[PDB]
Amino acid sequence: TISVRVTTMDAELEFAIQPNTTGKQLFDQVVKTIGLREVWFFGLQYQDTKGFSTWLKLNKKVTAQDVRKESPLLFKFRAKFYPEDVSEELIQDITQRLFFLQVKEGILNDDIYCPPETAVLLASYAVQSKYGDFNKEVHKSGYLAGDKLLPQRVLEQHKLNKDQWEERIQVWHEEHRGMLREDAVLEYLKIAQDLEMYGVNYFSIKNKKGSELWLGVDALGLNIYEQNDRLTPKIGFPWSEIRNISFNDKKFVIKPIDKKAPDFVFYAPRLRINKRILALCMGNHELYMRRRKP
Repeated sequence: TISVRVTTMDAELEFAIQPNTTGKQLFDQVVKTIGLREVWFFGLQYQDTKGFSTWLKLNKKVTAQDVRKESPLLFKFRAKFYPEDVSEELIQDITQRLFFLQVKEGILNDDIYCPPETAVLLASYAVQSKYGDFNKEVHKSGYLAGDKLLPQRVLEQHKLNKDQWEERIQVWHEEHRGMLREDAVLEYLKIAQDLEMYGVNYFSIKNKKGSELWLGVDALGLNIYEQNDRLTPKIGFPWSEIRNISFNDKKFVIKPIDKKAPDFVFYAPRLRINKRILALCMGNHELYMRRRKP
């Protein structure tokens, strides 16, 4: 058999399979263990040979696939597409604890811009759960010192020593008393889910006349951002307004809907991106559909 191990935002699964197993299968084996049951989001990431992080092929032999040769084998379990409205699409005490971690962890890296004011309300919630209600007896001083709760960026924008900040969080955690470590989260997401960068895979891209910038692919449609205004986009195209897309080596072709509107194409210097940009553009759009017409 094979010596494998599945990794989650919080959980560490281990496994074994004969040299046959495929993605799909494999996939399912974990999603089975973790009682998850809303899987049309998550997927499997792994370290290949070349040196990148990639998404397993459910429909192919993992062997066929070029996993970083070693042992045990190591795989990440990450939600691939995010939901348009968490509140109404997410349902398991687990599915949610599953995004939350991915999301949060991500913010704690400024991988998602987040303004100070709103930076706290989150952490105010990001703790509401971890410690449930506060305790002057349990949560004495230092209690939040062995934790991370704010994006370094925010820290350095204010002349507050670690505790000044902590001192300031305490206060809002207090206010969360009476909250079940469950809605603490939702409320946390319902908060985060509106940040600008939320659930948006990014890609750098080129036009006709050389200019460089960002492609916005996310469970809604697409967005083209200037080199710096990644927050607010400058052009957009929703999954309803696009009939087709694909690439030819380095070209990205997206067909609008009618016949009078030109043909949408841009330029990625790397292919794998296009291979992903597609993969992503698909799923997203596709997901977009069964939603509004099941």
